[PDB]
Amino acid sequence: AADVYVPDEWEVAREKITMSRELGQGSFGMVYEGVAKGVVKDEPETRVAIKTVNEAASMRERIEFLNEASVMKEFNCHHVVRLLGVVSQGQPTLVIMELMTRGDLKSYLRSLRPPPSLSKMIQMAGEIADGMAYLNANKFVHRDLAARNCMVAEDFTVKIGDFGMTRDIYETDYYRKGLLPVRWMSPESLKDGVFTTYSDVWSFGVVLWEIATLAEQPYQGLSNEQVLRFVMEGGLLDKPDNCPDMLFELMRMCWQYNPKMRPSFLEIISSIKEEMEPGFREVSFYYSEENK
Ligand SMILES: N#Cc1ccc2[nH]cc(CCCCN3CCC(NC(=O)c4cccc5c(C#N)c[nH]c45)CC3)c2c1
Ligand SMILES: N#Cc1ccc2[nH]cc(CCCCN3CCC(NC(=O)c4cccc5c(C#N)c[nH]c45)CC3)c2c1
Repeated sequence: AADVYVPDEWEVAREKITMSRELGQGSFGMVYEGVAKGVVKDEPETRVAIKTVNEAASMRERIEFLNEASVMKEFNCHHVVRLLGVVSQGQPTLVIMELMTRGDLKSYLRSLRPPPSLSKMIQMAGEIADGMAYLNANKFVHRDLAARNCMVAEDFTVKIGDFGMTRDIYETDYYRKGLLPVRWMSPESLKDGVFTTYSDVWSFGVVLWEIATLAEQPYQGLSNEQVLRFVMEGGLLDKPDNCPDMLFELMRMCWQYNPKMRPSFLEIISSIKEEMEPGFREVSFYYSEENK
């Protein structure tokens, strides 16, 4: 399982993939926009994102890259970016993904700085929580939930997804005392380095705070070590200027010191479902037959 990737029904002929332009450096190599033939039912061609493994990468790194794709083969959720294919024969190694035309949510929020309505903010919150509920139900703990690791579609739908954020402009969101997203981590994760569904919920509260501040750096002014201490000693982020009270109260629930006191993602959605737009009932994990 380690050491080898076996090409399968996800393998795409490299001749069916064309790359048009760069999207940015991912954690294993450059990511491109392009077009893939035959990857979506009833579409002769589909616009896609294309992750690559850099030429200088090691044998082991190629496998890690491929195992990350392998884990997503199981998933099919409206609120999680979809795997579409793999090219593991010859070079370069490629992974083909659903294209999110408006990019990552951190960048998007920052672009709005010289404001999104409460209804808009709630829609984003529910979409993110729904994708996370789906993943957690399928025994997937994310470990790096953050606005930079959510993506925005042409119609503004937010989905869980990323190309690896440790090596580009948000590299300073990680601390290497392995790389740890310390400003997004629960007190218990900061202490013992274990991640759980409960710590994903902590991180979700930070994502709400990002939405409410147009992606300020959490704990701005504190160094990484000062953040570790602050959070482990029971400190919290301040209520953002002009923040709707209902959003801050949700943050506070996510930031219970005791992980067992926090809501689950399903409980979070239950608390805001009345404010979700028409359509959510039809596409969500929460309302689906799978949620049981
Ligand atoms: N290919 C592909 C592909 C296709 C469709 C997709 N839709 C959504 C995603 C991204 C899902 C999130 C995956 N990421 C979650 C954090 C993981 N982090 C680690 O695996 C990890 C590795 C080493 C040390 C630590 C650590 C510590 N200390 C905490 N996490 C890690 C990296 C992958 C996605 C990816
Ligand atoms: N920062 C920021 C920011 C900036 C601009 C934004 N505009 C909208 C949002 C909120 C995110 C929610 C996006 N939503 C837009 C309508 C979509 N709904 C539909 O697309 C739809 C809903 C119901 C039936 C059908 C249908 C049928 N049959 C075809 N489409 C639909 C669902 C996602 C938003 C957030």
